[PDB]
Amino acid sequence: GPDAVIIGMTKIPVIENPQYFGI
Amino acid sequence: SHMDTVPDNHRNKFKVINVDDDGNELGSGIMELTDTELILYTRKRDSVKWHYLCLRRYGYDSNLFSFESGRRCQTGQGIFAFKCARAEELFNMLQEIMQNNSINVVEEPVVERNN
Repeated sequence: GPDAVIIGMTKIPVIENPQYFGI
Repeated sequence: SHMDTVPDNHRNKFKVINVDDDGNELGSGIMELTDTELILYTRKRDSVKWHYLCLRRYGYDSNLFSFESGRRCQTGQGIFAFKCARAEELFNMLQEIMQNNSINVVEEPVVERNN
């Protein structure tokens, strides 16, 4: 999925920010 | 005092590598993790910044730290990952700064309207 950024060399399993959910 | 009273370096200042769509060092930078802005010190592009209220999706894989910035940026119009050897650490620090700062430059979006 897009929640891993597969930036060539490596797929980055990212997480979504609590900022948009903690305003 | 020095439990986690960290300096501007060692932890928060991480020399990353701006790598795009190939993990190719397209300008290996810094990723200066602060309260609300991820101050990426590029090569020739100067200290780029990523405010926390913009990091849609931010990550870490084998020396690759990423964030999907949901605004326009100096050099990151979306998922902009950097080959950050302290990716783990950086991403973490970031997620943790995220948790522990709540992140406001100023002007709260009127907390609890009830109007």
